[PDB]
Amino acid sequence: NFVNLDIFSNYQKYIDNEQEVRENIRIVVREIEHLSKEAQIKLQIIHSDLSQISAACGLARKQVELCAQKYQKLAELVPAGQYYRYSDHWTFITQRLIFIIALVIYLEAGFLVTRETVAEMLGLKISQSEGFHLDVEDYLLGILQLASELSRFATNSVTMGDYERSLNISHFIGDLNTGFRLLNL
Amino acid sequence: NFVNLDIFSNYQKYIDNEQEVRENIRIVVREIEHLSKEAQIKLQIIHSDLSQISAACGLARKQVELCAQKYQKLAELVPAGQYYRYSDHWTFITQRLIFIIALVIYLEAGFLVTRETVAEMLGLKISQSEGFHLDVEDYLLGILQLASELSRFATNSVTMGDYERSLNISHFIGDLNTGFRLLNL
Amino acid sequence: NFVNLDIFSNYQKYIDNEQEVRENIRIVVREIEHLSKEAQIKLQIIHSDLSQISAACGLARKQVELCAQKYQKLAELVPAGQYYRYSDHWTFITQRLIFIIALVIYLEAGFLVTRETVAEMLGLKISQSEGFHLDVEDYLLGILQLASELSRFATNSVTMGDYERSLNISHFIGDLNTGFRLLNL
Amino acid sequence: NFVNLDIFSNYQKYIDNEQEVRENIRIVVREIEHLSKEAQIKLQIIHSDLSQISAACGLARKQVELCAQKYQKLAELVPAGQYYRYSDHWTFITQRLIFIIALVIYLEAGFLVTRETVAEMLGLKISQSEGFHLDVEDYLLGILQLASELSRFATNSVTMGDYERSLNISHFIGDLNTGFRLLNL
Repeated sequence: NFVNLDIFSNYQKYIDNEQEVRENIRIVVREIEHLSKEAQIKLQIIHSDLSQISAACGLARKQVELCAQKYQKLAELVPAGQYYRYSDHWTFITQRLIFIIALVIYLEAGFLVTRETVAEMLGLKISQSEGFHLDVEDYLLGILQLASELSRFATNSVTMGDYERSLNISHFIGDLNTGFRLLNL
Repeated sequence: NFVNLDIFSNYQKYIDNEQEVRENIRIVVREIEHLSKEAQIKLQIIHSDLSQISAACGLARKQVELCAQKYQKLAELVPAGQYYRYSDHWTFITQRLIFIIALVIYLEAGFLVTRETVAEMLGLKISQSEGFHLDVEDYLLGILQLASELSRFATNSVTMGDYERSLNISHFIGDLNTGFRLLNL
Repeated sequence: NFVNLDIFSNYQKYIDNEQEVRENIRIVVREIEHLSKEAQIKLQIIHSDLSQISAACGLARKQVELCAQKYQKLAELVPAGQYYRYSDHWTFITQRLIFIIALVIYLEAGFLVTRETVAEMLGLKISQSEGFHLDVEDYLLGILQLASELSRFATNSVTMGDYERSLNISHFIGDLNTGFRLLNL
Repeated sequence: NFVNLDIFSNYQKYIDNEQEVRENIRIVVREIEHLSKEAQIKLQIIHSDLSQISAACGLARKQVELCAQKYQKLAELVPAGQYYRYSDHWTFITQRLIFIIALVIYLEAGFLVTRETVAEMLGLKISQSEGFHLDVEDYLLGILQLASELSRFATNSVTMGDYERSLNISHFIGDLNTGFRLLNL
């Protein structure tokens, strides 16, 4: 009737290390939260004060690459082919970034970003294989945010009386809406 | 060292009955789902085909009172002062109804309903005390839906080219948005 | 196309007050957590040190009535017939108390408590109607805890070598197990 | 103001395929549920009828390898180094199997299995790298189940009066309990 307390002790070695791996991830992603959060807090203004767009974009765009670096400590910190093991840690972060970027470009140049750009722009691989990549589901979900965010924008747009800009946003949203209908539930 | 299996058997009497009380609720609310669900499915059309509004409203408005009746079996089915004990069963239902009604009136007459109306309209008490009532949080949440639904409408509105109706919805949403800012997170 | 911002302002009056009602509940229940938590932390000892039972029971039993008082500020703080509206706040608390009490008595006198006792013991009404009551589902769930806790106890019992006490706990658990089989899933 | 509906159409190609990959997994794991579920349903008997253990073990042990095969369609069905991408599908299944196996051996030979065995026994790699592996967290969690299941067994044991077997289970549980204390919260 025996339990061998080596099977257990020998797992406290693995766990000890896993706690730590999972810790340095938690730590880097902690800054990337922090940075991104402030680009996001700034891009806030477009709802109350149209003039300010330009600068808010400028700032966002600064952060965005101030933290394409962080995605690089993080990058080397993830072992082997084990992205998906941890990917839970940088998914909400990576989504908010896609979203942010996507918003910027739309404000800036009035059209939808490509994954391949957001990729370059964060300094991330376009696919699985060549290294630490940007996951397609994330992209798609960042874009989802965008659409929701623009709806809020079109409505604020009207209350500040930029009636026609509102109408543009709405052409555009309805465009995503059909791009999305082209997919699923 | 004794457990008295009467304390237990005597609770199988209460449980037996509670299962049943909770069952006849579940059953009525099952239809009210069913009915409401179809008003909701019909009012769907306003996004693809503006002409149809009028009829969709007519139908909704039929259902709405086809099931102000159901809220009456349900009404007498709930004992004592125990609304809140079960209220979990008719909360998502009651919310969708507020929402529906609210949408109708806005389409119909272009303004925000009063709780006191939705109340009369479902045949429900305006407050706690005079009997089976319409809960304020529910109302507020039905209205929340509305706002979200109208945003979708303003955007579809533009793709069908009713540019100015779109702009109206947006004045209105922004109106709720300030009514809501007047409250909390 | 009008929203009347009185319908809204007039609800900030109700909400203001509800926040507050819900706040003084949150506050009392905050102590009852605190107290109970310490009886619970003490009754911990029975797993490592059998001698200590007696004192741990003594202490628990002190707390228990040090906070049959709190259930009395709380008591008068809840309006009308609106127990169930808030009952979500004191359910995990009230469960841990039933559990605690139940454990005490079993340790003390080796048998299962009656709801009617836990009731008197916390100074709570035996039913719905005569006032602030002890809810049957809670009781039953406190007892559930008990059974789970005793299983842990029987196993610790054996490692400290009180072989026969272990066997008693097991007669008793198996007794609840049939009391419970007498009910449902 | 343009959305390019190729970026979208080109993703309906990837999604189409992902739905399908994720589908053939869902399908195999559907049987492994089915099989395992029945070994589990049989090993049930040890609580009511001690004689039967031997046969229940025999049966379990049959299933176990009737579905070390399934873990082989599944095996080749998972691409590249993407275990963790899908691993969500076979985690509750793989846990119940570890648990089952672990129970069998304990019943059979009265001691705790090694991961390396459960591995061989399901025909799974001992680590990450040499191929489709058995994840350490899963193992540990299957064992957790075991302990919980044995507690139930020790208590049933006593009601059928095998007093001393009960005491053995309890030495053993308390053994795991210290193996586990040797780890974390």
